Amino acid sequence: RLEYEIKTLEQVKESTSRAQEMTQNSMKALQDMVKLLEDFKVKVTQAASD
Amino acid sequence: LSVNVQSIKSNVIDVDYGEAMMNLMQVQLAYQASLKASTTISQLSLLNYM
Repeated sequence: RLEYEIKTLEQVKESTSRAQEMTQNSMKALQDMVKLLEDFKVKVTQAASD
Repeated sequence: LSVNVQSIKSNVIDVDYGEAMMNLMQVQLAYQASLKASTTISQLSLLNYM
């Protein structure tokens, strides 16, 4: 049981590592997308100049 | 993006240099300790018949 207990946990962490990496991709991508909605809001304002 | 792939690339492949090094040492020297133990026993086994 202890071996099974251990070697299972090893995969679990590796799995979470597989999830953590992808989440980094998504967070960073999203962190970039907020700036893009600053971009649109600012750019329409420039477009909105009379 | 590529750096993340490289990061993922590195995460996937590179061994834990320390853990394995000392873990290898762990198994290695105990193996070596056994190696002499085998040798001594040869002399210890062979001596008795005289």
